[PDB]
Amino acid sequence: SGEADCGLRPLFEKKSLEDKTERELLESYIDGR
Amino acid sequence: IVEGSDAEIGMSPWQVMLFRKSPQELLCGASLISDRWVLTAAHCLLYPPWDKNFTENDLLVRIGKHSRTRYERNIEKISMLEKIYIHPRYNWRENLDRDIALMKLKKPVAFSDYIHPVCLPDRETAASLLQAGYKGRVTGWGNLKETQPSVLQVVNLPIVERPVCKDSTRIRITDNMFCAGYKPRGDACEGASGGPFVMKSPFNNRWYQMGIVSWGEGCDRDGKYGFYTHVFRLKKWIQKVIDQF
Ligand SMILES: *[C@@H]1O[C@H](CO)[C@@H](O)[C@H](O)[C@H]1NC(C)=O
Repeated sequence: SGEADCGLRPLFEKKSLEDKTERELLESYIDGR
Repeated sequence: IVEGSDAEIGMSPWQVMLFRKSPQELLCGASLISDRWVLTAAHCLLYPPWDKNFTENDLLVRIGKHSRTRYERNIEKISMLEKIYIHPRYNWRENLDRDIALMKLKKPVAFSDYIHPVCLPDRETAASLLQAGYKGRVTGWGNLKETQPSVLQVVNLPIVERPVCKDSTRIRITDNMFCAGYKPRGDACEGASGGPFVMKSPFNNRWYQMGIVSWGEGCDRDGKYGFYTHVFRLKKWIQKVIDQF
């Protein structure tokens, strides 16, 4: 059916904290010329 | 995982370990998608060549484990299985097409800081994120055999263009698969089969399981890339099951 809070990490997305390797992912999606 | 590093605490809380009851053996990884449900590969529950044809009682899963060696009581939890659902057109014989399966927990896990589910991809998020060069994160475990206890590992790997995938093997790959990993390093090794390949939406900021680890061609061999079951292609099936319980 559908989970409302899914994919929001209780210790990072909730907490407004970024991990040590997720910048790497975001800045691979920056290739959209 | 080969060529990875240490995960942080509650970094992959949807991470699951698929264990055997007797003898106790790490089979595969899996992904928590709801309270009652966990997602993994079909080859982890059924593979006649390796003499695998499990049932619910044969297996037991360990949710939210940071370190595999310990019994982290009141951080992790341990759960039984009520039913196992494998894809009806899971073709083990030829290519691991539709290498997908669902496990229903006997009791529901309560979500904590260390246990929390992952989002399943939808038509938009799939087309927008499932692109060549765009990277995704695979979590798994380094096996005990050789090697700070055995803490959850993690790697980030770029999706590869479809015709580099079709040239990188001799196996008829379907549209139900995509493939990822660096060119001429890193591939989720045995223990980490059936676990998630996730991507984060820059748009809505949630984490989304794009692929399940279906196979390597060996643990990290250059020119060869790991193949992942395309979760959105088969998203349709997952719903049919979870509706019908
Ligand atoms: C697997 O086990 C089931 C349940 O006993 C059995 O009916 C079936 O013949 C087996 N199939 C394979 C492919 O091993």
